[PDB]
Amino acid sequence: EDAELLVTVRGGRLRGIRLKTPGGPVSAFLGIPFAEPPMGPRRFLPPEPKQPWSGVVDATTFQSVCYQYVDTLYPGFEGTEMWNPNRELSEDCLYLNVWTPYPRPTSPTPVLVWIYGGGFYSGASSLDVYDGRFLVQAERTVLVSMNYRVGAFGFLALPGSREAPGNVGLLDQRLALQWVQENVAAFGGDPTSVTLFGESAGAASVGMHLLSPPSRGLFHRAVLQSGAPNGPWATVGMGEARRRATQLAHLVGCPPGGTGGNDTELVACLRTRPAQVLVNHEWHVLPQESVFRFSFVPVVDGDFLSDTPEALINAGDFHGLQVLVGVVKDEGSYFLVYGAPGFSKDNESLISRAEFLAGVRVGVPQVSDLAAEAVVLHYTDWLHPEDPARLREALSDVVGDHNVVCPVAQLAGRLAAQGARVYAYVFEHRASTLSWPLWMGVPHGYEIEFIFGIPLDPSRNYTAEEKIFAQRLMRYWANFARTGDPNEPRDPKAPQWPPYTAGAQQYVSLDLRPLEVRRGLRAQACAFWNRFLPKLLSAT
Amino acid sequence: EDAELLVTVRGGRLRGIRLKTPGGPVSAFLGIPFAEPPMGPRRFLPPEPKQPWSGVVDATTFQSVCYQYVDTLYPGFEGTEMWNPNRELSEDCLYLNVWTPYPRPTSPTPVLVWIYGGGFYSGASSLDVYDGRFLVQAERTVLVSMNYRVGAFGFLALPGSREAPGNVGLLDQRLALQWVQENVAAFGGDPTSVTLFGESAGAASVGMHLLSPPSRGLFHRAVLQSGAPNGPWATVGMGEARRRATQLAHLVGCPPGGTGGNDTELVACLRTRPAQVLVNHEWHVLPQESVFRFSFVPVVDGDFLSDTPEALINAGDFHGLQVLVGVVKDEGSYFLVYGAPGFSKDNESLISRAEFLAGVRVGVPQVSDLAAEAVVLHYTDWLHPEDPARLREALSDVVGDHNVVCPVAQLAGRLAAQGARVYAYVFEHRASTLSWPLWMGVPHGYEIEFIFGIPLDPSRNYTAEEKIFAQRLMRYWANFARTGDPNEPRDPKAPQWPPYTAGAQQYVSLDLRPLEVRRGLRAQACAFWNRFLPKLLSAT
Ligand SMILES: O=C(/C=N/O)NCCN1CCCCCC1
Ligand SMILES: O=C(/C=N/O)NCCN1CCCCCC1
Repeated sequence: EDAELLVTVRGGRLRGIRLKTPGGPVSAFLGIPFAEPPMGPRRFLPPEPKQPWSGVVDATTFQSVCYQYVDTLYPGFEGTEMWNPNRELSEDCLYLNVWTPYPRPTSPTPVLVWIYGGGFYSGASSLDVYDGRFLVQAERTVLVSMNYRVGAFGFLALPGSREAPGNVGLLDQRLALQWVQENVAAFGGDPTSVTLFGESAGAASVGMHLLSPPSRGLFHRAVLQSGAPNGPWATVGMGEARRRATQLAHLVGCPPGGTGGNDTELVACLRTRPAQVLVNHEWHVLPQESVFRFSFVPVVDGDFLSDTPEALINAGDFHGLQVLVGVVKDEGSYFLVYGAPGFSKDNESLISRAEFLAGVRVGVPQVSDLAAEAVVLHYTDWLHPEDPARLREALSDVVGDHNVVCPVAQLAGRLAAQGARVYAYVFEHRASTLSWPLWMGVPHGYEIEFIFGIPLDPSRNYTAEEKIFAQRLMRYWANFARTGDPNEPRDPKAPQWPPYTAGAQQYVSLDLRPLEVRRGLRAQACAFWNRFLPKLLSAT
Repeated sequence: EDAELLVTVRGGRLRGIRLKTPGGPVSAFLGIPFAEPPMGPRRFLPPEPKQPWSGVVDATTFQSVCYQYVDTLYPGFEGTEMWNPNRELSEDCLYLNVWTPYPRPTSPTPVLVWIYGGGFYSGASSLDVYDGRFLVQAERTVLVSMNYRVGAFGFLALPGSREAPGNVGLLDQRLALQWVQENVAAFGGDPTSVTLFGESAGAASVGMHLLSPPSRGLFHRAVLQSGAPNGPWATVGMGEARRRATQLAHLVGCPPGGTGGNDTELVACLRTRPAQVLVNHEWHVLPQESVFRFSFVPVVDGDFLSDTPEALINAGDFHGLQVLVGVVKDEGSYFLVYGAPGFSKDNESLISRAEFLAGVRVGVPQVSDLAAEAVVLHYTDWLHPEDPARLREALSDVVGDHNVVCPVAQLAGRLAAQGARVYAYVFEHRASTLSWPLWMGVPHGYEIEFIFGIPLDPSRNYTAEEKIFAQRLMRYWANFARTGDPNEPRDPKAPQWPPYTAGAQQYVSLDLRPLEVRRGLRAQACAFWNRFLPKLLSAT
């Protein structure tokens, strides 16, 4: 028995497992309970710390996935099932994982903490694409990842009430960060050098931890990949959250007709239902037909977020803060086969103009007809207003800029102009083993496998260039975790990555070619979303 | 005694004059009266045909310029003096000029008819830049140019009244075209092949003759240079025309204190005033501070224009029509020193961001604050929003696209898609002798000297390539006048000028280099002015 696979934390003793990489072994501790199981009367309630245990808890395999919707549109398809749960579903899912270098670092090592995405309705830390054995081996970093409640179990909010306050999924993440502060030293990690990084909804969660004072003291750096807390999908108002929670109760027979009314009777009725029943009606509470819109998301209630994310970003003071942000080349292409007319992943999706005009109302839901015409004006090539290929790329840009690129650019500009050191990138490499159609280019979420060094897996069919490219990316992320600067501290041969400023707006392109400096994260398109359209919506 | 300088027309006999060109002599008949002098009780009235005369009218020099405002901002400056009157001012100004080749053509020759511009408030056919001796000698065509009343004397309108019906300046042009149909054969001209061409307000006049049935049968081809009848400056409503006419009457003491102010007594009071007194208050009736806006323009009253030029262009049948339209490279740069803050012709006019935002309200007058925001959104380089050089060219584009380029492109597209054969150009050569500052580029109106072959003047310091360039353009304009096709019908080696279509939107660039085919007359910018902005103004 290896002595390094046995670690004592504040709650008790753990037994880890040993993972193999082509470059050496890594010690992993998968399935550490950091909270009491939020079951029965604890559903919709904030998490409670895990009570100390007797004996040796087995931490050799991933624990259960939180209850969530499962994508079944394309059975057996790799592009969709890689995000589906790989463990059985259960409300007893609040567990975290710790990948530590081996031999265990004798000196405090910076810590990376991963928060998965999934529109706040799905995701799991046990996915193969989030395997941190290659990143920990190649860069000798301590990597931590947790599970948090998604869907109604994590973000159903009846504002004002104590039985369903909302944002408990964000509190699950906060408790996992407190666990890192109190226990990551036992694994060789430095609790004074904690870097959060997440993608999509995980990136939005990272941004909300920066804007929440109680969470701000639990970390020191932030990485937001293809997401931001100020996105049109990341938050919801108190009134809309109450309507969505009330309809979900109605769809499952709550309250029993006709007795019931207040939130105490409504949540009590919701707690008597099998968790699967609540999942089966989640997508039936959205207000309209749309893409990139989710039912139960963080609510702006004044507690976890004293104001809207946009308000907190503008009024924020971010001195002494290092942030790394970026997007992929084709942020919106993936979402078009989930609602936009004329689109299919199994053909070329060469839509007509009538389908393009209809798709704008799906990609930009709940806006006036005049606002839709302003969108069509900006995203139409009026020399080729009928070309199906250009219209396909246009609608992809409409969804990507509205939901990802411009919310991130707005955040990156305000952060750098208010004391924060910011670095920006654009991921432009399409994996050679990508199963999605070619017209989608570099879809949303397909830089993650290169950040985690998945091409180093010998059982996979990546090329030799993608292996070297993956190692260069892991260097960038690890250097930012250690020094707050993605550049090599001393290497002068490698081209440099300049910070992102509100004026120069410099970023770099990440692909097989060396670094290339560019200016402006779609300055022309994002000026429409961030500056003009809000004024157009004010004057209805 | 040259017998070719004596010609008899329907009204009487004339004596012409021989003009010298480096390639040969030309016969000219300058100062032919085509209408009774609109003086005294004839002020503001439609023109009457010139009564027949006894003897030989002398036609050896230009007649008087119609009463008009004189630009005196820069005394002695060639850039402004070249457009000022070069003969004495008088209301007795309705005279036309005929240049005919020598020896006089024994065969019917196609006729070019020039209509000068000047915002309908100025201009004259006697200007040196409109000299037709070079175009007539080089291409052996017949050129005719007329004078028409400008300002209040030609376009003061009290709609519904009979003393000042309006558009009488347009009727002066129509009468001159009826004169060409009845007398151009005496000069060797073909009345069955008449091609109109004009610039700025003259181009807008040619467009209004296309949309007026009584004028349409007097010509067969049209050329519109840097102007169109659907421009925001070329027409005015009945209510606004009445307000401007009433305000001008008030400024000159009409009606007297205690006198009724009906249309009969108001115009009667205006007729007793000296012509210069009316000119001295012309610029004091415009609604607000602006550029490219003129006080007395053609009125839409249902007579000369049965509907707005936009309505007539859309619902028009143009089969059997060849049009040649085009613009210069920097249409709006010249108007900026006439009202835009921070601009001066004697410095670099490196305006600030605040001066750019203020100039937008001067260049686009009477639009909502939201409409101005959309203009700033489209014409701001959000990667360099404060660069003074880019702001200068941006405001130049705002004035040029809003007043010239986009009104012309909209007309060229509707004509081609409704039966007319259309050719489009963009003039991109800046004259070597241009006195305006360099930052203005190719200003409004500075292709005329090349169309009329002015570089061939030995007394002027043009370069040898501009001389050959002027001969190319005179060949283009003559070929279009003869055959309706500017391309050489005998040389397939030379680059071809493809017709302008609503789909391909092809045009050619006119400079010292050979023809270059391009697509789209600022399609992105003109989609804002022609499509989105009207929808914004309706929703206010
Ligand atoms: O977020 C959505 C939107 N579906 O319409 N689907 C889940 C797919 N994503 C794709 C990559 C982001 C990480 C979670 C998995
Ligand atoms: O048309 C204007 C507008 N002034 O603000 N000014 C007269 C100058 N133009 C020069 C170019 C068009 C030919 C007529 C005379």
